[PDB]
Amino acid sequence: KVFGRCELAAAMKRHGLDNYRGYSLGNWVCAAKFESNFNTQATNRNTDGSTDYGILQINSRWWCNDGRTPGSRNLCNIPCSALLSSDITASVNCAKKIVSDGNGMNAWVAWRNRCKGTDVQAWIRGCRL
Ligand SMILES: [Cl-]
Ligand SMILES: [Cl-]
Ligand SMILES: [Cl-]
Ligand SMILES: [Cl-]
Ligand SMILES: [Co+2]
Ligand code: NA
Repeated sequence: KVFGRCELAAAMKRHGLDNYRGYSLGNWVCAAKFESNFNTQATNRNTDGSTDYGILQINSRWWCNDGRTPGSRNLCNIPCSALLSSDITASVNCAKKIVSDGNGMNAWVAWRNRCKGTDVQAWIRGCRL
């Protein structure tokens, strides 16, 4: 599923991301934009052989099982395919674990490079939520 901007913001708020670990909703929307272009089915192979899955491009090296990432972990206790669902619950729940892991949203390089410090509120502007 490719979400619209405001549709994703609303879904993210419903699932508890607004101000989660202090990160306003716009931060999460911005991260998803640059990670996946709001597409739940997005997958991208990483140089290390792991793969990123879903709207927040969660990586198989640590967070989910895809059966093809040697020496990796599955800290969210989910098949990586669960992260590709039109329902974002699994991605949100796993993202909550990631953002709690110590480095906050810097865990997403795209957030650090393209969202951090910018006017992230613009991502939820005009939305009914
Ligand atoms: Cl957009
Ligand atoms: Cl915001
Ligand atoms: Cl594996
Ligand atoms: Cl933080
Ligand atoms: Co990535
Ligand atoms: Na894994």
